[PDB]
Amino acid sequence: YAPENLPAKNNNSEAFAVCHIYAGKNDTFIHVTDLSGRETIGRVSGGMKVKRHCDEPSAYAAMQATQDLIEIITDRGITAVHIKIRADGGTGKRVYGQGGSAAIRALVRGGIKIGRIEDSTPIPTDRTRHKGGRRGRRL
Amino acid sequence: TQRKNPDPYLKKEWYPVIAPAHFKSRHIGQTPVTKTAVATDVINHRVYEVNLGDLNPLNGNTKFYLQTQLVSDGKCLTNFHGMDITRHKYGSLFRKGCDCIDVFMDIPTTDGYLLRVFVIAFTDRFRFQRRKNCHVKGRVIRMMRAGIYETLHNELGKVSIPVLVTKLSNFEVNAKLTEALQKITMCRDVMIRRVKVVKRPRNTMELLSTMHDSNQV
Amino acid sequence: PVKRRNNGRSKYNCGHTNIVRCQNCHRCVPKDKVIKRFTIRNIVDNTIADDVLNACVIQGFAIPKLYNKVQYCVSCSIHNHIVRVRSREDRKIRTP
RNA sequence: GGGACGGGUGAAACAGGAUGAUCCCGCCGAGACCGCCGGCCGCGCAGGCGCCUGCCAAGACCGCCUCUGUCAAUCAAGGGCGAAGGCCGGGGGCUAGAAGGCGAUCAGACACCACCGUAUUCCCGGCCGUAAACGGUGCCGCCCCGCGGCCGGCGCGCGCGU
Ligand SMILES: CC[C@H]1CN2CCc3cc(OC)c(OC)cc3[C@@H]2C[C@@H]1C[C@H]1NCCc2cc(OC)c(OC)cc21
Ligand SMILES: [Mg+2]
Ligand SMILES: [Mg+2]
Ligand SMILES: [Mg+2]
Ligand SMILES: [Mg+2]
Ligand SMILES: [Mg+2]
Ligand SMILES: [Zn+2]
Repeated sequence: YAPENLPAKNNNSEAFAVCHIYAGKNDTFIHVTDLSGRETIGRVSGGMKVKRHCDEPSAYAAMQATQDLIEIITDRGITAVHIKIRADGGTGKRVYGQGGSAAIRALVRGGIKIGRIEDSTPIPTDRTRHKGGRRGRRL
Repeated sequence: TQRKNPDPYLKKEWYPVIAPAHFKSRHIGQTPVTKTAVATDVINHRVYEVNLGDLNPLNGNTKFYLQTQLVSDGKCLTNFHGMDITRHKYGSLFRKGCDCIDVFMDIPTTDGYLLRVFVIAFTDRFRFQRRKNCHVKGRVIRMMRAGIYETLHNELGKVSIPVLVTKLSNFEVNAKLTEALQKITMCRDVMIRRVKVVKRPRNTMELLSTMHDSNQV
Repeated sequence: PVKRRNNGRSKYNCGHTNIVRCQNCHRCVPKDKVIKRFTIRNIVDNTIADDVLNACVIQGFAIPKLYNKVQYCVSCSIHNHIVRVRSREDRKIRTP
């Protein structure tokens, strides 16, 4: 890449981005965007690093995807990120999967500085009816 | 079916983003865009979330929203667009045995902006109260709602966007709210939940020029 | 015969109460009969908190928490050991 | 914007993807709903009742050396209200979802699990008049060991605390 194709270097601050984590029960997404969400620098998922469908939310695949993302973004000149940890939400579980902690650790030990952290799970003040009926999943 | 494509990031360049003068730190960061084939217009409108503490190195649970209105000298200028609190603080605010009050009102401005502001209050426990629950009767509740409305009207009935942003950066509105309410009963947490912009004028140049490079202004 | 004086619920001075949904099976349950627990926990678990703080840049940054309310039905609470089946004499104890 | 899977499960497989899907951001539209506070709190004849603002009538209780003077209790016949589902005639059409279809599992599975989905669920006017409509205990009235909690109103005492 040419110098223009990378963030400008200035000692006053460091190149800060934003990382979005989707810690679902079936898959995990690690996504990097600028301060706004209108662009994208690196997008990886745990379904690329495994062959078994049930292992897509497994933490090991999360770590592999995360370190690949680290390689790409460090190539593109990004060192510090903010964290937006999210679950499925929307009349759902509202609890994280098991890939989130793996992603956090993998970022931390990939030489990626950490900024602020917040929860971005979509939650309502109301509720449309969820599936399952009034007797639930009877199995 | 799959095809390879050239790396997008060989035709990209970054631009800086600047904030108004109310804050000590004004460099928000940098934004990439794709080469004109026009960068200026595409990056004309973008909203950046900023934590208040980073703007003013109390301040760690509030964040602002800032939208670009003009690109000049290859750097983007922004003004106020919204204020909100973090989710963990809101979750912490709630405790059983208490009463909750949430009020929202519409407030115009001299510049033509119209804003909706959300206010949240909770009750607390008297120092030597026998009971453990801290609920209150109805007349008290209506008194508190009336006081909230009256104080908000008085301290924000007439205002300008720069003044509003300075007030939000400080906490004088919250201080006035609590002192007005505390004379009624024991309130616990009183503050502004968030601020929204309902409608604004199409053209905002003199306001950006005022907000930016205000320095002494 | 009657097993419990409360009929298995907390319903006093009313006829009907609003309903909720179990979080694991999505069954519909009355609000006064569902089992509720409030939890507070860290977003990052306790083993990596020190690493998170060292990698953080802000000074005095406090770890944000999670505030959630979990609601379970009778069948799912038992299956997940939320409550235990107790003895005849011990059914009258009401402490946590 | 970006470039290869995504969804779903105990595990899978049907439906989605180079017509660029999933993912991030912003905007637009319509219709439902009223959360954490929320409770051995409360209101209502019962069935039942939770967004902001305003309007209309109503009600039990408490306090009173205010008025009347037995005007009361309970009840065949008769009258009114009455969850959900259902029906008639008009509206509207996002979620879920009888019927129906499809993929798994099974000896079989037209069932449990996955996915698509009609009536219905929402509003107005009108029928139906049933529920584990349960405190499985009819209404009015008198006496009755002791301890404790909560709700509303009133009064007393003091060192003035809800
Ligand atoms: C005889 C039908 C049951 C057997 N099958 C196929 C094999 C299988 C394997 C599983 O992992 C070991 C499994 O997860 C528990 C389920 C099955 C199914 C399940 C069939 C029975 C089904 N209904 C009754 C009991 C039961 C209990 C279950 O545990 C929660 C379950 O998993 C969702 C399914 C079932
Ligand atoms: Mg079972
Ligand atoms: Mg029995
Ligand atoms: Mg009932
Ligand atoms: Mg009906
Ligand atoms: Mg009976
Ligand atoms: Zn459940």
